[PDB]
Amino acid sequence: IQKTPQIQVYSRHPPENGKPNILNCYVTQFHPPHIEIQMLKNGKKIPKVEMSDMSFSKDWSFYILAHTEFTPTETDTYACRVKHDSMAEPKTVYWDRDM
Amino acid sequence: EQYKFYSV
Amino acid sequence: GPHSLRYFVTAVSRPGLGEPRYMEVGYVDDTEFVRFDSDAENPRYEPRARWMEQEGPEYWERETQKAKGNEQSFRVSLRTLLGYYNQSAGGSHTIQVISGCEVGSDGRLLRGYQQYAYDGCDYIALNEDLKTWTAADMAALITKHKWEQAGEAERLRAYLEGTCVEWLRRYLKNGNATLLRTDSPKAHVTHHSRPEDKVTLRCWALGFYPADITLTWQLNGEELIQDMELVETRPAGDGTFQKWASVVVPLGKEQYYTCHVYHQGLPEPLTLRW
Ligand SMILES: *[C@@H]1O[C@H](CO[C@@H]2O[C@@H](C)[C@@H](O)[C@@H](O)[C@@H]2O)[C@@H](O[C@@H]2O[C@H](CO)[C@@H](O)[C@H](O)[C@H]2NC(C)=O)[C@H](O)[C@H]1NC(C)=O
Ligand SMILES: *[C@@H]1O[C@H](CO)[C@@H](O)[C@H](O)[C@H]1NC(C)=O
Repeated sequence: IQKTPQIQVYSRHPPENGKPNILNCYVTQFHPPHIEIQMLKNGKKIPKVEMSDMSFSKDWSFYILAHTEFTPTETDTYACRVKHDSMAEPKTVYWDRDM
Repeated sequence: EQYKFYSV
Repeated sequence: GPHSLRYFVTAVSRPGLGEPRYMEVGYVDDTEFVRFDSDAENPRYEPRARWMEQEGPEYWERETQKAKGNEQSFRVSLRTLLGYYNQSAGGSHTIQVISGCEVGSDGRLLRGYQQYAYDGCDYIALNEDLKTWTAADMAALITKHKWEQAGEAERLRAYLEGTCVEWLRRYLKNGNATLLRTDSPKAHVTHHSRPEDKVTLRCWALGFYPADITLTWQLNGEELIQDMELVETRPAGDGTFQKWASVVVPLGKEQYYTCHVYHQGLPEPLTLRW
């Protein structure tokens, strides 16, 4: 049972430059459990990332959340880099504020 | 509270 | 409405890297409230929800001790399974368990359960009657026989009908302001171009609680359920949830599609257009 993780990046509130918000990276449907998750700001690792909401669905695949507080800027870019055995190299998914 | 497990 | 107390337990071996990593995460409904991670410096059961501050220091000591004992139990389970399945000790393996109970609005037991998985596949599960187990294979059958002779079903049933129900009632009481609340979803629609001369319409639902919700797209008053795309409801970092559902429609025909949002916090379902 080896399933590649789905990686979703989103903010708590619709983004507004200059206003405090929360950025989320939800990694789901993966197996085995071992995995590395990093949130980035302009290509650099964000230090105070909180890991939470760890669980698994009925098919036993794992789910986990990484989130941090942030204040969106027009040009700062954010992303979530994930490393899982189902992949040869780390996968970096960006925050798409227009989604 | 959590349950106290014993080996399989 | 109904409420639940659930524990997700994971034990993962890692040959050559030391002892297995052991984790326990507890939830009251869709809200995380306790956690244990053997990979912490000083492993201890810790609060994950504000209202758990109401439990005294003895609660934490008690649960911490229980967790350390469970960790050992699962470490032995991992080793035992290598024997049942006749597998090499050099590979990593995983044991998973969901354990919990659910009560009705009146605080009365509705159902109890506890199921195991080994490397992502059903291993053993307690039957609805809370009296017997059902094994997925011959390895689990051995476990079933051991547990039966040890009277484990009776011990587990007592926990599910007593301890589990009683603590869930207490948790709901202490954190009532958090667990019994209702946050109404705020919705909006985004629009995106497509090469094929049509557009993608995406309906967003934000800041809601509890997690259960329904998002649909309608045309001519009928649900397009089939041809739409969506993500599973997901946590947003502050105790609330969010979700989105999209549909691909013909350019110029956007106004003919409407998004419907049904939620406990929506007296009347929301209807949005682009
Ligand atoms: C949540 O319940 C409290 C009832 O007491 C609680 O008991 C503790 C175990 C813990 O859960 C704390 O929140 C409270 O101490 C409600 O507080 C009472 O509310 C009544 C109105 O029903 C009011 O007359 C009393 O003065 C309050 N009593 C105390 C001791 O504060 C609280 O209002 C509930 N909150 C929600 C959102 O339902
Ligand atoms: C266990 O597997 C090994 C191969 O790795 C094999 O030699 C041995 O016979 C197996 N034992 C049983 C009881 O199947």
